[PDB]
Amino acid sequence: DIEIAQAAKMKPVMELARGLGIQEDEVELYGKYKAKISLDVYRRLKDKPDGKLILVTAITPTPAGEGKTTTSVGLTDALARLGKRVMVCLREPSLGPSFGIKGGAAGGGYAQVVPMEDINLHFTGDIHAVTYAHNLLAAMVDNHLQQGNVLNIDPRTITWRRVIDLNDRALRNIVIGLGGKANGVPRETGFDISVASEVMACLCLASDLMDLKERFSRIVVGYTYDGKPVTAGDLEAQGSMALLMKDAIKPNLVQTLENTPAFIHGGPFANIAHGCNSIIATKTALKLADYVVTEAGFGADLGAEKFYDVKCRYAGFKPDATVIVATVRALKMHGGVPKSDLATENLEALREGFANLEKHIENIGKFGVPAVVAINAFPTDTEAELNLLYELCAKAGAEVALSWAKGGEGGLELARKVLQTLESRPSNFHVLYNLDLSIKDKIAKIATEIYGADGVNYTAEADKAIQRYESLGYGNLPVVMAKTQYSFSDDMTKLGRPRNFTITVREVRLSAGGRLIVPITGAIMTMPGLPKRPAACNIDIDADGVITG
Amino acid sequence: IEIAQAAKMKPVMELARGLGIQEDEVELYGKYKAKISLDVYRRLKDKPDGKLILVTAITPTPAGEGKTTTSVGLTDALARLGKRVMVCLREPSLGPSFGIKGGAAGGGYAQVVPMEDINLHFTGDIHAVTYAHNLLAAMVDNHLQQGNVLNIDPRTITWRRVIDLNDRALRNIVIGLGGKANGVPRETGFDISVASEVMACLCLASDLMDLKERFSRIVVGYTYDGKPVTAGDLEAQGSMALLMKDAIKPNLVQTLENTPAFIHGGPFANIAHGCNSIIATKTALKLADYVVTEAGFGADLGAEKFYDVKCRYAGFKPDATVIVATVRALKMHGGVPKSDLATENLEALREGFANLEKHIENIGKFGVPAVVAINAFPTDTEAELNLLYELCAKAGAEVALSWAKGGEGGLELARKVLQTLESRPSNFHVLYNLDLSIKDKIAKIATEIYGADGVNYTAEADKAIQRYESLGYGNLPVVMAKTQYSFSDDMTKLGRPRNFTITVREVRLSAGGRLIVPITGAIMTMPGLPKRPAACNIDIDADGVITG
Amino acid sequence: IEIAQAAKMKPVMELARGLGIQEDEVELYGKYKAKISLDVYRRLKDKPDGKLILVTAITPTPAGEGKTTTSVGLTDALARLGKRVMVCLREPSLGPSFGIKGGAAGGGYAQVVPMEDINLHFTGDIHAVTYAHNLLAAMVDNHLQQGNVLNIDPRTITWRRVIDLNDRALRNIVIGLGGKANGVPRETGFDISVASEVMACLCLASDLMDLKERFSRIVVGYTYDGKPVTAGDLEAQGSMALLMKDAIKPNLVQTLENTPAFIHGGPFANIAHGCNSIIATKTALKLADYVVTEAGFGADLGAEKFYDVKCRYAGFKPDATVIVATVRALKMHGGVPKSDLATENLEALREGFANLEKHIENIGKFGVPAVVAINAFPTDTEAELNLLYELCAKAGAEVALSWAKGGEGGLELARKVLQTLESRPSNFHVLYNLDLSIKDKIAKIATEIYGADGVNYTAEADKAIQRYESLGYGNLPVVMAKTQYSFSDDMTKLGRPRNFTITVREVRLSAGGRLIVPITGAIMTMPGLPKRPAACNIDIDADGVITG
Ligand SMILES: [K+]
Repeated sequence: DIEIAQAAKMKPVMELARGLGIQEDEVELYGKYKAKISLDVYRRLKDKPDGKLILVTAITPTPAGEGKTTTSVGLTDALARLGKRVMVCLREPSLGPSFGIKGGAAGGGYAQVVPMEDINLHFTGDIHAVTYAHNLLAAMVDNHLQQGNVLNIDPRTITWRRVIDLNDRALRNIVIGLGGKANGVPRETGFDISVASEVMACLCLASDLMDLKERFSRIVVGYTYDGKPVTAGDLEAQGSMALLMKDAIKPNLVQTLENTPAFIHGGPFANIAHGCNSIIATKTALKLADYVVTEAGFGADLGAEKFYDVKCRYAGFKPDATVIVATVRALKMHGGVPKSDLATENLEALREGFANLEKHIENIGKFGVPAVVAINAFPTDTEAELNLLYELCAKAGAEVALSWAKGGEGGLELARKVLQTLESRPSNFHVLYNLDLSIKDKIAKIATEIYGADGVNYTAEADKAIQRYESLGYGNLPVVMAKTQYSFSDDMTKLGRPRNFTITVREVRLSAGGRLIVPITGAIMTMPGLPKRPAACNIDIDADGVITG
Repeated sequence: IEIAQAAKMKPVMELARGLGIQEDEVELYGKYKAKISLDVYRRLKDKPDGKLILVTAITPTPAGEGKTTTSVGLTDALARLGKRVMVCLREPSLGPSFGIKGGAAGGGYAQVVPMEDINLHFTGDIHAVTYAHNLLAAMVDNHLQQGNVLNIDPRTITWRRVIDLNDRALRNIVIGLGGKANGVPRETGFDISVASEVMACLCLASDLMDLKERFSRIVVGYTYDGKPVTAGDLEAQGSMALLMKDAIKPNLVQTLENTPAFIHGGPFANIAHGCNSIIATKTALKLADYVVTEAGFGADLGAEKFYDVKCRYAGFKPDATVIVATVRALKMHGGVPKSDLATENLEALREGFANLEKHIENIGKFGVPAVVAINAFPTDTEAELNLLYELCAKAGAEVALSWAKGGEGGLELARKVLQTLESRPSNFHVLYNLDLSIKDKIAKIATEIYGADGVNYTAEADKAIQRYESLGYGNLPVVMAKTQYSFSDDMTKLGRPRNFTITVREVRLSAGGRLIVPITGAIMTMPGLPKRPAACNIDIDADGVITG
Repeated sequence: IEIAQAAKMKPVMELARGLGIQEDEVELYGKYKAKISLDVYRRLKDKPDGKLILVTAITPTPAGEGKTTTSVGLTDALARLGKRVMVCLREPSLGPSFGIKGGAAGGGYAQVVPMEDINLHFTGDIHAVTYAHNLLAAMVDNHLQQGNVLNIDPRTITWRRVIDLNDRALRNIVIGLGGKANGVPRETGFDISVASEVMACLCLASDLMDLKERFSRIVVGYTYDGKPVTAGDLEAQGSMALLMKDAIKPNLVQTLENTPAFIHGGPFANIAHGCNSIIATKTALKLADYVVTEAGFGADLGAEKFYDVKCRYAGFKPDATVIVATVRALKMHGGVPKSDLATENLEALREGFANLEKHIENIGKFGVPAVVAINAFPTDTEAELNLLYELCAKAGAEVALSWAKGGEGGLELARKVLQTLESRPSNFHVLYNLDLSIKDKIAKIATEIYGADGVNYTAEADKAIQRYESLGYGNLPVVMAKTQYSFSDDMTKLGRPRNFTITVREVRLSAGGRLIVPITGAIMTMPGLPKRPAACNIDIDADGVITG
């Protein structure tokens, strides 16, 4: 009944593949339980329609828990139990978190995909290809200078950093090229955490190997002494990179605890990226199944938004429904209660925190998709609470998910009401904004309509960029708001449903292998720090079995 | 084209069976690559080993060596006569594939396959070492952030970071910049990933429990008192050990002639012994009658080291040894330039012979047989060859045209190898001892093997040794870090230099292994991409590779 | 040419006599420059002071200010009528002389001489501050080298180094690189030398024993606990005090009209009060009936500061005050561009007047008289002037054409200054108090003086204050570090902006003085040479200067 102590019996993925429609020649085994499926599978099944796409998201997250994936998986396993042909598409966790603050499984209890240990570590080697595909560009950028600098790059203008998959602050700000005319040119850079690499973003949005290789060449490394952009294409590097991503362009097949098939592929930041998994693992899921569940980072103001305005936008996807997660406790926090006394009944705070849930319901409504709530179960929650939380959902179908405890069975209810709105309430999907708007215009819609904010404030730095950009052609791309996820505002302290406030964007970045980033506060945290007490200081594989994963 | 050599492989799952391996003791990576578990060895603990055939070579040159190919052709030749044999080789760094290009996994009809997977991600063995090396560092730098609880002096940290690409840029850098919330500023840099110690330990550990132990011996730096700290002191070993949980397993593959190839690990042959893994071969030893391995650089290092290093720890006993040498290679040793190798010559063939001839002598000195080998070549007319033939008046000496005659070419030699590994018995003893003074150890290595009449140590050198021995790391082996293109450090003294001397400028202690004594500027622990990188020329069709 | 103004000076040794100074209380530096000892003041401790005539000005613009000249013309005018008076000015940084060029020591027939010596080495007053600032740092960095005996966290050191040149290069750098024998790596940088605190303290110390004391209060940084360390904590003050032993003496000189000029010290008017030395003037006060000084920037800072700063500590009481303003200057305040100042205009002359008019109001607020002053100009036709004339309906208001009429020009004003410093008496009180909350102090400064309706503080700002007050440095004055080209921080809101607000991003505590609250990016504590440096154009004939 403890998570890691729950890695028992799984069927060979080949068997799972055959049973989905995969041929032997479209599978590349990684042990009896991991497979890389050729992009041919999909390529040959493009004329068949898609199943029903179900996006699961949640309310503004707090340090008081919530649990998105647990539900993502349980819902699946439940749909599977009800006789449905389904799959689950998920992101691959970063290596770093496993040693810093320990690595939890994909969801948990009896709601998780396996093999665990392998998915938190090296899995199928996707993050390394991404780690080197990327780091090779850095290297190639540097070499060019070293070799006379023909393209004419002001090193001091190099925006494309380096990257690694652990947590090293010490790598945040650094100086390179020291030594002499024989060691390159001196400059200031640093490392981010792989998953934050723009290379990981393209992976999760690219069509196939050739669309990938193209984006890779549209990537801006730095600028000339004239301001003119020098791109990765200019360095003739898209060729090599792609080749480093040759095997990483294939989804990875692996199942749940209960043997439902699942796709783990990709996984970026949901503030500096759409925070969704690869589009390819999903579009493949849509053809091999009748129901596809996938989740999206942070709250519904972020992952949700970006899922629709980026992912679905690029792939012509059209969601059929959206399950939204909420807990009794994390709702009473938004209601005002402290983290300390969260276990104590208080229908008031409960009812005031609802405002958080209420807004998301509505927002999810501005996208034209029928929402369904999933009150994640909990020991201390009472009836005088859950009950109020149901009648409080005067809008969308509500239902409790004992998915954690009772495997697919606790998600049975949730499954039945999804199929329910899935049958009577067909979706009318439309992105929140048109691409032919101004950048400050799209930024408002998102913060005016989704964050429920009054308006937006920009800093001089913010302006200058939002224009070197526009006038430079990248003005009609999607906008990826990078703010704090702990609120509908850029102040991580304004819990619940903050009214009468303004967003303040202070810097704006570009991801030519996608679109326009735009951080608010220090949402730049692109490289976490190992806590004073290293979860690694206690990690120790035995002569056979690990301990402290 | 030698990459067009891609053709006809046999499921590894089968071969493992065709060697006797419980399926449950094999993890795949596609149908033609597969990791074998440590339970194989451990379950065949006492069974009979086999014959060792370490194939070293002359003293490298720009004419064309043959360290690898000739090692495989001797497998497609050896086994090609109903013989239970394998090949224990080394995995090539990724970086070089975009710098100067990727070469044959061995050479001609010997190169292990698939070629690509070996020269790239492979079974992701590197990345494990990588992430294990950098996590240690990560913990080092993080620690200081906490309060340098161990009173460590950032300026003494000798533990670098590591990347498997060719980047001059990362060689000398400053990190930890930013302010009380970014960490402590100190200087460091990056070394190529294969030049890692966390790589050596890999090639020289008993098992995934031996590894978890070494690591904890590895020195990150010292305190403000000169008191050595270690990864152990940081409780990393555990974590570290896990990042390696799978890389610790050898890798199975075949040849174009489907012979059971074992490619696991691979370090530097100056700072490191240049031997493939000790677990892959020791496993190989059971799984077959014979085992065709190979060490780093000219027999004056890889060889001299392979012995004192690998064999020592693993109690091995090289029932034989080889040593290649082309015709053109020795002429340069005769003063013959690279542009002056086309023309036949014999007055140089004999002087430049002194080269091949010297190693022969040292080979014997370890108490093991020996045999000559000649990479047959189009310009190697009869005249030239004929002379070489005889000169080898001291032990076996055949011609192996494996490069273009598959196993057939290596036929002649294969017989002679069994021929001498049958009549000529060997009693293995390490040319030196673990108790001699750290200097007397390098000593005996400069004398007999290299050919010097003495070894000097600078101000810097004297202190380190003394520091080490005063600390205890004095009863360790010794890994010569000298150049190689010459028995001596003078990368110019070609052939067989005489009367010289060796001077050991510095000395770096490798806790998880031994003592690295550098003679020249062999600190090029990070190669550099050129003005024409294969990266600017590499692309991948909507189907497959080009210019790989 | 205004440098050709070099002509006819009177031995300083004499002037000192023609003011009553014991020869033994005068050190020379040539016949026309001379340091006066602190014994002068100290020996005339109780004698009668005199009248203070702090000449401030409008709010700076690219049209032409007049902070200086007008200050001297009022001396060549004032004393030009048998009056015991001097001029207490500021010494210009060296650096600027090779960057954008060296300008008149005041302007026209007012500029103190010799011009060159003032804009160069002078009496080497800077270099003393310089070597005193950098020695502290030197000791800071050295200390850590010893064992950071004080458990100091290098990342908290706020004590920069300093050079008197315009170098962008030295702004942000890393030092202490090299290894356990070169020192500890940390980040820092260089600020211009005059922007030193070791300069402020100079202009605001009682005597060479007051100085030796302040210094020891100056914060270098904190320990790993947040525990403030100081130069005192390093036992530097002594040494430091000595490097200054001679700079602590004011400097005597004259005018083209030989009037007793006193040029000693000179800091920044944002991070610092921009006042000349407190010892030079307090000395001047005795040595004469009147004293014509001058403060930094527009009267909203130098002035507002001069008061709260200088006068406060030294118990002074500005028996009067002035404030220049050209005709063209106010029109820009009327929206009139720099290329649109040639044409007469009066509808702007009145709106842009709001500027001059506001300061007038604040001036009064400190409890001291006031008078207007207009730098007469060739394009300042009658029409324009006439309007200005009247508008000043609130107190004295004359025209001073000193620039080209020597003391004669400043005649009109000179009379009116005595005229009002005779009928209009002043009771001096600092616009604020030393006990009010550090915020309420900036508050009252933004309100009345600048003209804001409130002051904001960021996350960063709130902590610092709170940190400081929790440490005790809360009962100090407050030096506004806002831009100046506008009553507010908006370097664009010209004339007299209304309804706005001020936001104080950061707060740097200056132990040897006060609190520096920055509003904008006024951290340009190091100017930068341009693409056409006067250095590339400066040469010196086999005899004398050209392009100086
Ligand atoms: K992956």
